[PDB]
Amino acid sequence: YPNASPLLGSSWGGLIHLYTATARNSYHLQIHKNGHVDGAPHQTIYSALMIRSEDAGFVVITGVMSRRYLCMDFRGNIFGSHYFDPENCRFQHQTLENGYDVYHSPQYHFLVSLGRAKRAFLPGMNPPPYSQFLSRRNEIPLIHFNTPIPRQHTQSAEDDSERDPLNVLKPRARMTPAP
Amino acid sequence: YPQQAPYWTHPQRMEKKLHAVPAGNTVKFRCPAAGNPTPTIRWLKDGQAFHGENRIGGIRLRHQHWSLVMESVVPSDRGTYTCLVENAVGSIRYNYLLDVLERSPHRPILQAGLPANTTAVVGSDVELLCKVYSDAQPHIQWLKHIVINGSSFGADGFPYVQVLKTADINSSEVEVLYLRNVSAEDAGEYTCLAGNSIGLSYQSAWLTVLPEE
Amino acid sequence: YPQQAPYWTHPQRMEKKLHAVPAGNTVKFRCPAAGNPTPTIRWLKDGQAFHGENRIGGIRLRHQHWSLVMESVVPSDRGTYTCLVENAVGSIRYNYLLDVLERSPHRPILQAGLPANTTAVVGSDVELLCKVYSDAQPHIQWLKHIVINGSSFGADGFPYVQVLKTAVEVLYLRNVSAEDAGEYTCLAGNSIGLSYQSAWLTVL
Amino acid sequence: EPGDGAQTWARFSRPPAPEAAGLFQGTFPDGFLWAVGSAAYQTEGGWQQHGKGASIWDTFTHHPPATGDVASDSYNNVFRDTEALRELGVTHYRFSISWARVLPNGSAGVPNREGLRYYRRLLERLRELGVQPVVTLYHWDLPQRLQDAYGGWANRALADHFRDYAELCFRHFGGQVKYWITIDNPYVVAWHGYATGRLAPGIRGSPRLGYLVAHNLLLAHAKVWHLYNTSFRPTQGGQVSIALSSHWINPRRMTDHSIKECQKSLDFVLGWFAKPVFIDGDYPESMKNNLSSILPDFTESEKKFIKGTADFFALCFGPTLSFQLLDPHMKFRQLESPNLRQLLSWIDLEFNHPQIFIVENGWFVSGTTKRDDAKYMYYLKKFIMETLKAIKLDGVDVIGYTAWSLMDGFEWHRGYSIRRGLFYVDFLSQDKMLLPKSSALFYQKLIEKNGFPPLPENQPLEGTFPCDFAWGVVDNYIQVDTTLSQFTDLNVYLWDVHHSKRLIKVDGVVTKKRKSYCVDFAAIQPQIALLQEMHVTHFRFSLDWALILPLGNQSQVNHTILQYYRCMASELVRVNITPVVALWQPMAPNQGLPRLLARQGAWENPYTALAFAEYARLCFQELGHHVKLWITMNEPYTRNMTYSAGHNLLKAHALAWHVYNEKFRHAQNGKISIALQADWIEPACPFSQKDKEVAERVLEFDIGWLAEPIFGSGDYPWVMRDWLNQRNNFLLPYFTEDEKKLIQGTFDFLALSHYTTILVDSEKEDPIKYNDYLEVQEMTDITWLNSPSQVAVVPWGLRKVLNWLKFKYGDLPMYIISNGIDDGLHAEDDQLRVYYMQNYINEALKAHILDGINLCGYFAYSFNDRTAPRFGLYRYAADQFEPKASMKHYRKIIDSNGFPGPETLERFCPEEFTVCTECSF
Ligand SMILES: O=C(O)[C@@H]1O[C@@H](O)[C@H](OS(=O)(=O)O)[C@@H](O)C1O[C@H]1O[C@H](COS(=O)(=O)O)[C@@H](O[C@@H]2O[C@@H](C(=O)O)[C@@H](O[C@H]3O[C@H](COS(=O)(=O)O)[C@H](O[C@@H]4O[C@@H](C(=O)O)[C@H](O[C@H]5O[C@H](COS(=O)(=O)O)[C@@H](O[C@@H]6O[C@@H](C(=O)O)[C@H](O[C@H]7O[C@H](COS(=O)(=O)O)[C@@H](O[C@@H]8O[C@@H](C(=O)O)[C@@H](O[C@H]9O[C@H](COS(=O)(=O)O)[C@@H](O)[C@H](O)[C@H]9NS(=O)(=O)O)[C@H](O)[C@H]8OS(=O)(=O)O)[C@H](O)[C@H]7NS(=O)(=O)O)[C@H](O)[C@H]6OS(=O)(=O)O)[C@H](O)[C@H]5NS(=O)(=O)O)[C@H](O)[C@H]4OS(=O)(=O)O)[C@H](O)[C@H]3NS(=O)(=O)O)[C@H](O)[C@H]2OS(=O)(=O)O)[C@H](O)[C@H]1NS(=O)(=O)O
Ligand SMILES: [Cu+2]
Ligand SMILES: [Zn+2]
Repeated sequence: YPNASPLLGSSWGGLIHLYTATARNSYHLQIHKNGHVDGAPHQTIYSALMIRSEDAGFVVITGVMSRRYLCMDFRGNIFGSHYFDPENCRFQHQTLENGYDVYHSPQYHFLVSLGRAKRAFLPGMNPPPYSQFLSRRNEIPLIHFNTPIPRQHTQSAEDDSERDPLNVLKPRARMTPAP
Repeated sequence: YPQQAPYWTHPQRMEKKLHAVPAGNTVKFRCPAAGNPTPTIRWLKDGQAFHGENRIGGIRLRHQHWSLVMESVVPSDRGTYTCLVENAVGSIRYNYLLDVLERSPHRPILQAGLPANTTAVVGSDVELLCKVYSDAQPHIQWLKHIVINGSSFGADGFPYVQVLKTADINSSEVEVLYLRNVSAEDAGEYTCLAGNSIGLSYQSAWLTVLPEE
Repeated sequence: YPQQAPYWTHPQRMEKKLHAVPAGNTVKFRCPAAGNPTPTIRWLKDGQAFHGENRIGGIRLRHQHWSLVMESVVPSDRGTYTCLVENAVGSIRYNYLLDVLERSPHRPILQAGLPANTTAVVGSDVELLCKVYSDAQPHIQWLKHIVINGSSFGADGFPYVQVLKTAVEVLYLRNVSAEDAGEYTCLAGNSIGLSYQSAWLTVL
Repeated sequence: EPGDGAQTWARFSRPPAPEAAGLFQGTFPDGFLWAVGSAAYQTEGGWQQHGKGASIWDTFTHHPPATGDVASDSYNNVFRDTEALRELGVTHYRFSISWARVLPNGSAGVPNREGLRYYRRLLERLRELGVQPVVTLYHWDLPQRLQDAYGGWANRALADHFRDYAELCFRHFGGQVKYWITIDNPYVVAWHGYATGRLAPGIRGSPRLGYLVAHNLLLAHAKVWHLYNTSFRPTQGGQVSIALSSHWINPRRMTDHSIKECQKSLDFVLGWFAKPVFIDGDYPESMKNNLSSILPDFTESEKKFIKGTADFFALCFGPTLSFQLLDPHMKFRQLESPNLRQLLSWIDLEFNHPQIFIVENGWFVSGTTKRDDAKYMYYLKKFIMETLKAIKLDGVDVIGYTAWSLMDGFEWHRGYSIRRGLFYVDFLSQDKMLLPKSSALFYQKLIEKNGFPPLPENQPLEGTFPCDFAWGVVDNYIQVDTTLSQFTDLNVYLWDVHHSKRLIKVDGVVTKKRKSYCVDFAAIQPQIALLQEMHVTHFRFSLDWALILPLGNQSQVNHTILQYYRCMASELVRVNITPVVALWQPMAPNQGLPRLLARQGAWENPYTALAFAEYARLCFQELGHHVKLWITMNEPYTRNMTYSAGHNLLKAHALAWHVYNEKFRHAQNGKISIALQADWIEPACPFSQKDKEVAERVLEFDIGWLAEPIFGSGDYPWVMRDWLNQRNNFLLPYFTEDEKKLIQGTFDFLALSHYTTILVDSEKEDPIKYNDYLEVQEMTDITWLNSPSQVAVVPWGLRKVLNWLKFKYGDLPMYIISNGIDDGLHAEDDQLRVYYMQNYINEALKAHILDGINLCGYFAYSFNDRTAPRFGLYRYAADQFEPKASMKHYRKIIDSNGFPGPETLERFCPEEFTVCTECSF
C-alpha cells in the first residue's frame, strides 16, 4: 500500500495561474504592464498571479510581473492598474458547485472572463465562456522572473582603427579639482 | 487512391494544448486523422502504452470516431499523452497535456489543537499559531475577548472582540501571533477566525499568565 | 407519398429508463425519432422549457442524432427529462429519469493535528479522534504499522493492514501501555483518493 | 571540410564555468615551438648595402619620410640579434629572406654573394645557440625589377621567378632550415598590394586585380611547394607552408543569418587561401557565388596541383589584419573581435584538424614607448593563454607560438608610429642596441616555465579561522517601513459567534494602545529569518541620516525611524546575530546628508562635521544599548570627493569617535571605527621600479588619504603631499596640532572593503585613458576572470592589500567590512560568485595564518538582490527571496569556520582573547 498524503489547502498566498477552458482551447489569465489582459496558452511568468483575500470571500488579483492590480470597469472588461481601489478593483470569488471558480465584481454584477461576453452573475445558470477559472500552482521556476534586460551594445569608438580591442586600458572615474 | 501523408482532419479543434479539470470530471481527447488508409491509434502515457489496464474505473473505446474518453479522472492521472497513430508513409503525433486538480468547496479547516491552551510565566514570550487549510484564499484574523463594561458579552449575547492581527496586502505571518512580555491584561481567549467565500471557522485557545511559575 | 407516422431508429439502443451517473460524469440523452419529412424535437425538464443557459456547465444540441449532451453533470440536474418530438400530424413523447449521485471533487480530507499524540497509561485510555469532512460517509481506516526494522519512514511500500471500524469518529485504545508504539494514521479515502494524517505520536 | 567550423559560435555561446577556466594555469605540451618573429624589411635595413637590389617597399616609401632604409640596422647587426634570441630563451627564430637582396639583378643571374653571406652567418649563429630557424621566403618585399617589368604579381610569369628564387634558398639554406613559409600574409600582399594600394605596390586598380594577384600567389606558392616536395624534401626533410593571416568575427544579433554571415566573412579572408591549399584546391563556395565573374576560375589540373601544398597551418593573428588592414566590406556588417581561442577552434574544425603553427601574434604599442610596454605584454599574455586553452580545452593541435617582432622596426604602412618589438630599439641612436622590454622579460620567463605552471601563491590553504570570527553579511540600504502590522487595530467589535462569525464595530468604546514591541514591524522578522538561515554571526547595515533627522538639526527627530532601527538591532541580538551599524553612507542622492545640510556645500562647511557629531551622539544613545560595533564613515568615495570635503570628513569621524569614546563606551562596551575602501593597486610590470613607485603613490591617494591621519602619523600621507606640492597644487589642507591630535587615534579596528585590484603603469600608452592628475595608466590583466560589470576576480589582491595595511599601519585588528561581486545574469554567473567568495576567503585565510594578520572578520557584500541589486546572496524575484548557490557554499564555510583539512578539529574556545572584540575591559 503506497503512501502519498498530498496536503490540501497549501494555496494560501502562493503563486497561482488562473486556468479556463471552453472545450475549444485553454488559456491562462495574463496581465501585462500596459494594462492589456489576454490569455496565455501555457504558463508564463507574466501570468503568475497572487490572489489575496481581504474580507471573508473577497479577493484581489495582482500578478507579480506587471506589478499591477487586476481591476474592472463598467462595461465588464478587465485591465491592470498600478493603484489599488476597493470599489471596482476587487472581485467576490465564488466556487461553483462543479468545482470551478468564478470571479465577479460585487457592485458591478459582471463576471471576470477572458472572453468578451460580459454577462451578469446569477446563482445557477450557464456562465459566459472563459469565466470558469481554475487555480493552478506555479510550476515555473522563479529564477526566470528576474529581468535579463541589462544588455549593452557598443557603437562609439568602433571603426577600422581600434588600438585596444581587448580593453586592457580601463581608466577609473576620478574627479580632478581645479583652482 | 493517392497515397497522401496522414494529416489532421479537423485542425480547428486541436488548440487545447493543456487540459485541466476538477477531480471527477471526464476529459475528451479527440484527434481525427488520415492515412493510406487511416491507421489505428494507440495512445501511450509518457512512453508507456496507455489502455484500460493501468486504471480501473472506465475507459470508453472510441476508435471509429478517433477519440479517447477518460471517465472519472482522479489525481493520479497527470501527464502528457500522445495521439500516436502510425502510417506507412507518415508519422504524425500531437501531445495532449492533462493536469487534473483537486478542489475543496469548504470552509477553512484549521489544524486541531492550534492555537493550544498554552500558559506562560509573566514576562515570558508566548506565541499563538493557527494552521489554516483552504485552497480558496482565506482571511486570517486574530481576536481577543474584552470585558469592556460588564461581562465579555455584548448587547445581544455577542462576545466583545478586538482585532490584533489582520491579513492585508502586505501582511504575512498572519497565522502567528507574538506576545512578548505578557502582563496580567495579556490573558484571555484568543480565537483565530478564518473565513473564505464558503464560510468562516474559528479555533479558540486560552492563555493564562502565572506570576510565580 | 403517404403521411408521416414514423418511428425511431434504434428501439433497444435508445431507451434505458435509468441513469445513475456519478457527479462529474459526462452523459447524454438521445431521442432519434426519424421520419419523412423531418419532424421537430424539443427537450424539457420538470414540465418547463429547457435551454442551454439555465443549466450550469453547458449543454450542446447535436443534429446527427438529435441529442443533447451534459459535460460535467451536477446534482442540481435531478428531476425528469421528457423529450417531445412532433411531426406534421401527431406527436411522440418519451420520458427519461436522472438521479445523479454525489461525488465530491476531492478525496476526503480531515482536520489536521488529529490523531493527537498518544501519551497515557492504564486507567485513562487513549481516545484517538479523526473527523472527516465529506457529503456521505467515507472510507476511514487506521492502518497500524507492523514493527519490522523500524518501519515508520521508508520506501517500497509498507502494507500493514489493521482494521477496527470503517465509517467525526473516535477510537478507544483500551489498556494503553508500553507495548504498542510507533506512528498512527487515519486512512480517510473515497473513490477519488485516500488521505491520512499524523503527528509526533510518541508513547511510552 | 568547409562549413564544419560554422558550429564554432555555438560551442562558445555558452559561457565557460569559472572553476576550470578560472584557475586554469596549464602547461604547454612538450616539444612546443617557442618562436619569435622578424622580417627582412621591418628590421634588416641596409637597402643598398653590398649590391642589394630594390624592393617594392624601397620604392613605396620614397614614392618616386618614415622609410625603412635603415629601420633596425639588423643587416649589419647579426651578433646583437642572436644575442637577444639567446637571452630570450627562444627555440625558433622566424625570419625572412629579402628577395631583392639575394638576387638583385635577376633570378636567372648571379646570386649576391654578400647578401647570401649575411644569411649564412645568421644561420650559423642560430645553429650555435640551438635556435632553429623558420625562414619566410617572401615577406611583402618583391624586387622592383619584377614590378616594373612583368607588372608584379598580376603576371603569371612570376611563379617561375619565385620558384627559381626559392630553389636558391632551398639549395643554400636547406641543411639547417626545416620550416619554410612561402609567402607571408598573401591577403595583405594581394588585397592591399594591388586592390587597395595601401601596401608596398601602389596600384589601387580594382578588386579584380586583388583576386587576380591572389590567384597567382596560390599558383606561385604551389609551384614552390612542389619544388620542395619533389626535389629537396627527400634529402632535407623540411616543411613548407603559407602564412595565412586571419581575424575573428562575431555575430551582430546571434541569428542563423548572422552565423552564416560570420562564416561568409571567414571564408572571404581565411578560406580564400586555406581551402585551395588545405582542402581541395578551389575557392570556398561562399565567395565563388556572388563575385563569380571578377574572381578568376581554376583549371581542374591546377586545383589538384594546390591540394595539400602545406605541411602545417601557419596562422598570423596580430595587429596586421585584425582591426587595421581587414577590408570593412569583408566583414559583411558583423562584429570583429580579437579572439584567438575561438579562431584556433575554427581552424581545427574546418580544415580537418591541422597542426597549427602560429607564425605571428602579439599586439602593438604607441610609437613613443620605451622599454616599458605593459599593454603589449598583457596582449601577449592573453594570446599565449588562448592557445593554451585551445590546446587543452579545445583539443587544437597547436605546435608552436611566434611572438612577432623580436625588435622594433619599420611597421609597414604605419611606419614607426607603432612598436611591436619585444626588444626596444632607439631609432634615433647611431648604434641601435636591443634593450629588452617588459614583454621580453615576460616572454623569456614563460618559455623557461613552459606556459603557466601552478604557483604556490595560489594553491588553496587548508586551515581554520580563529574562534569568535565575525562571519557576517552586509546590507547598506536596509528596507525600512514603519508599518505597524500587530495590535494596530484599536476599535472594539462585536462577534456573531453563533450566527455569522462576522464583526460588528461598536461605536463609542475603544481601548488604549498597547506597548509597541518589536514584533509589530512586518518586515523585520522576514529579514532575520533569512539571516538565521545563512548562519551568519554578524549583520552590517547603515543608518539613514536624512531619515533620522530630515532637517539636519536636532530640533526635530523621527522617533518612529529610530524605533525601527532599534528594533532591528534588538531582534538581531535576540537571534544571536551581532549588528554592525554604519552611521553615514556616501551612496545617496544628497551624499547621505539631510537635504538642509546638503545644500550649503554638503561637506565643505565645518558645521557639517559638527552636525554629524550630534547626530552620532543621538544614534549612540538610542541604538547603542544593542549595537556594540559602530562604523562612522562607510567606505567614503576617496576618488570622487574634494580635499576640503575629505578634510571635514576626517574631522567629522574624529568628533563621532570622541563622542563615543568619552560618553558612551563606558556605559555600552562597544567599538567604533571607520570603514575604508581598500582596493589593491598592483604594478603592471612586476620588475619595473617606476611602476612600483606609481603603485604606492596611487595607494596613498586611495587608501592612505583617509587612513594616514587616523591609523598612521596623524597627518596626510607624505607621498600625497609631495605629489601635490611639486605639482604646484596646494589644495591639500594642513593639519593643526589640535586637529592632528583629534584624529590621531580615532580607531578601534581597521575596517576595509576589498572588491578587486587594478594594474597601474607609469608610461602613458594613450592620453585619452591616461590619468594626467596622478600620472597613472590604469590597466587590467585580461587573463583574470571578469564579472558582467567588468570587475576583475583577483583573489590574491585581498591578501596583498591586507599585508600593505599591516605594514603601513602596524598590527591592527582588521575587518573585511565588505567583499563581494555581482552577477549580471540569474544563474549563469552565480557560479562565479562562489568561486569569488571561496578564493577571496581563502586568501584572507592565507593572510591570517601565513602572515599572522590580525584579521577578525569577513563580511560578504549584500544581503539580498532587492536592497542591493545584482550583488545579493539572496535572489529577489516575484517579491520572493530565494537563496543562491553562493549562499549555500558561504554557509558551509561559516559552519566549518574556514577550510578545514581532511582530519583536523579545533576544540570549543571559551573566552578567547584575540584582541578584536569586547573583553572585560
Ligand atoms: O454573441 C455573443 O454572446 C458574443 O458577442 C460578442 O461579445 C462576441 O464578439 S467578440 O468579437 O467580442 O468576440 C461574440 O464572440 C460572442 O460570443 C460569446 O458568447 C458565446 C456564447 O453565447 S452564450 O449564449 O453561450 O453566452 C461564445 O460562443 C460559443 O462559441 C461560438 C463559436 O464557437 O463560434 C458559438 O457556437 C456556434 O458556432 C460554432 C462554430 O464554431 S466555429 O469554429 O465555426 O466558429 C459551433 O458550431 C457549428 O455548429 C455545430 C453544430 O452542429 O451545432 C457544429 O459543431 C459542433 O458540434 C459538433 C457535433 O457534430 S454533430 O454532428 O453532432 O453536430 C462537433 O462534433 C464533432 O462531431 C461529433 C459527432 O461525431 O457526432 C463528435 O461526436 C461526439 O458526440 C457523439 C454523440 O454522443 S452522444 O452522447 O450524443 O450519442 C459521439 O458518439 C458516441 O460514440 C458512439 C460510438 O462509440 O461510435 C456511440 O456508441 C454507439 O455504439 C455503442 C457501442 O457499444 S460500445 O461497447 O462500443 O460502446 C453503443 O453501446 C451505443 O449505444 C451507441 N450509441 S448511439 O448514439 O450511436 O446510439 C456512443 O453512444 C456515442 O455517445 S457518447 O456518449 O459515448 O459520446 C461521438 O463519439 C462524440 N465524440 S467523443 O469521442 O468526444 O465523445 C465530436 O463532437 C466532434 O467530432 S469531430 O471528430 O468531428 O471533431 C463540433 O466539434 C462542434 N463545433 S466545434 O467548434 O467544436 O468544431 C458545426 O460543425 C459547427 O460549424 S463549423 O463550421 O464550425 O464546423 C457551435 O456548436 C455553435 N453553437 S451550437 O449551439 O449550434 O452548438 C456559440 O456562440 C457558442 O458556442 S455554443 O456551442 O455554446 O453555442 C463565444 O465564444 C463568446 N465570445 S467571447 O469573446 O466572449 O469569448
Ligand atoms: Cu467537498
Ligand atoms: Zn610598466
